[PDB]
Amino acid sequence: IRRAPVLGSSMAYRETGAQDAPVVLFLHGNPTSSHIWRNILPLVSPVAHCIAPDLIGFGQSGKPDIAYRFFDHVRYLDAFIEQRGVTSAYLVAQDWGTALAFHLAARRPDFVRGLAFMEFIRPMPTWQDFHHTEVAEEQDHAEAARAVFRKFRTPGEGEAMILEANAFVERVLPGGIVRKLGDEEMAPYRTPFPTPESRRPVLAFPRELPIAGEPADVYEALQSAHAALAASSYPKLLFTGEPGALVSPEFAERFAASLTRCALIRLGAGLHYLQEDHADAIGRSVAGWIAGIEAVRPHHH
Amino acid sequence: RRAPVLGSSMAYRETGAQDAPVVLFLHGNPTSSHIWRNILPLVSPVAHCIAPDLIGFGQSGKPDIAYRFFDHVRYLDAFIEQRGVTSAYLVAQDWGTALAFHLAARRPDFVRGLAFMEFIRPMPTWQDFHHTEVAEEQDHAEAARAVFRKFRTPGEGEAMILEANAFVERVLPGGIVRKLGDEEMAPYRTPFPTPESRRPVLAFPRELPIAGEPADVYEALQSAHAALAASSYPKLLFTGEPGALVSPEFAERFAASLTRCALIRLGAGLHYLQEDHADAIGRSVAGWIAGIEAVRPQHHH
Ligand SMILES: [Cl-]
Ligand SMILES: [Cl-]
Repeated sequence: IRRAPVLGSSMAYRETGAQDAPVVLFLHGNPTSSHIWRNILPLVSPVAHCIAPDLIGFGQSGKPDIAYRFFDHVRYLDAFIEQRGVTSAYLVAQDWGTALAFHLAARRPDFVRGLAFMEFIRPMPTWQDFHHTEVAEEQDHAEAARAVFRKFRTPGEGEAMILEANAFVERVLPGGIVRKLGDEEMAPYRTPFPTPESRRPVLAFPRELPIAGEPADVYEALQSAHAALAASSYPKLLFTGEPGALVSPEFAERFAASLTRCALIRLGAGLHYLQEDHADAIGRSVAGWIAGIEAVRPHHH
Repeated sequence: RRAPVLGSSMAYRETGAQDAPVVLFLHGNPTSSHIWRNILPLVSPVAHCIAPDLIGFGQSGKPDIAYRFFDHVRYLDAFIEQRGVTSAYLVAQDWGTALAFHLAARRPDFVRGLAFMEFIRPMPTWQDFHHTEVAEEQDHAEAARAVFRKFRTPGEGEAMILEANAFVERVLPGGIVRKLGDEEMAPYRTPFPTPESRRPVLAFPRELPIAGEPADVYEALQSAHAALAASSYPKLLFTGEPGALVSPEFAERFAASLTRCALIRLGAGLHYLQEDHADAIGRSVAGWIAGIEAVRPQHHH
């Protein structure tokens, strides 16, 4: 684990691959860290310089006294990119990582060599757009998801659940993984969050989710980023699980077909944290895709 | 499925959208489209996959022909014509690769890309069959040479391949690291119920281009290799440890010497890499096709 000084604090990151290969930036979301990519990085490192940062307040990153809003993560990630001297990269992202990737691509399209993504954030006009699905057998699950996230966004209740009980780490995370993680696999997800204070960024994130116009700044930024994504022509790779969570199989198919140059990769049984159930498949998919793109569109005295 | 071809028929497997790029999967000795069964569904989301059974193999017809390499060329060409395929990616192993190289040599605009593994090349000497510099491998290499010399000897090959069914019962499982379930192994046996039915299995090792003989095939495959060396379409070479016809060291050097040839190093594996690495191969190929397709070409007086 390496450490980059960023805005008076620091961001931890993992790095692998040759310095002269294309950069791939791996972006985690809530409540994870670069730890979620641990079994994916070794499969991509043969073809790319892989960099996987821990978002500020997550993993082994610093814990500065900020609110940890989406726009805070934006600023810290931009400072990290500059600190590392990265001038362009492929982006691989899940959860809030996708929002960061979409917003980066909206501001700096020339930066983006390609975007591989899954279980992404989009503006959600109604609560039925959170965990959207029309499949009858999924309706109870979708309602339960909506109910818990409504509670996370409720004053008092969110604090009790996420800060006191650590429910995002202890319940939501395993709840989005089909297999049961080994204890040694689970431990590094827990270690960043020993106290209610330390859990502040974890509570911040669901309160940033763009639902029914609020918070308006995130909602509008993600509308703008999704419009940019829709018009974009850079290579895109969307992964889909069955049933998934934020992205249903039906929606993934429709969303991918509606973009330009977006392939859809089918992972099979999966929920929100697809990396933990499909590390090998995701890693090999991304490595092949980069090899393909670079084939066609790429020391002496 | 089944296509009438040259007065006989060839069976084939097919999946994927009719308007997607075509991918042709080419098996060799003594297999069939069966060997691709766990790979096809992984590529189907990005491509129209077609996997034929070579004449005299799998569920294809069993005409009274010699089943020389040039016979297989003729029937594969006629299959491609009958299916109305005008260009394709190729995915190949064993004799499938020789067919692929020869196809690409004669029709340089047909091939969209070539993914290959455990391929056939002109072998100036017997030491180039199962070539390896690794000391721990010498005894295995010599044992492969010894048995293939016998297959190629008139009289001897007949007893081993036709009567004892050695290529199906021994060589095939001998090139797979894991042990196939009875249900996986059965479709490999069913094409070959009798000594007469095994004629094509005996013909193939007698076609191997070794020490300049048979010289007609040797010359065709030399020309195919020269065309491959100069080719500019994207390529993807898979290797196993230690492999059989392709050593890790040979593969790495060969891939670097070509134009646009990516290498993927799969891990423990012998000749029939598909059976030990189906998921890795399918995911890699699907991603690689998606990548190449993603970067295809997008005011006046
Ligand atoms: Cl969240
Ligand atoms: Cl053979």
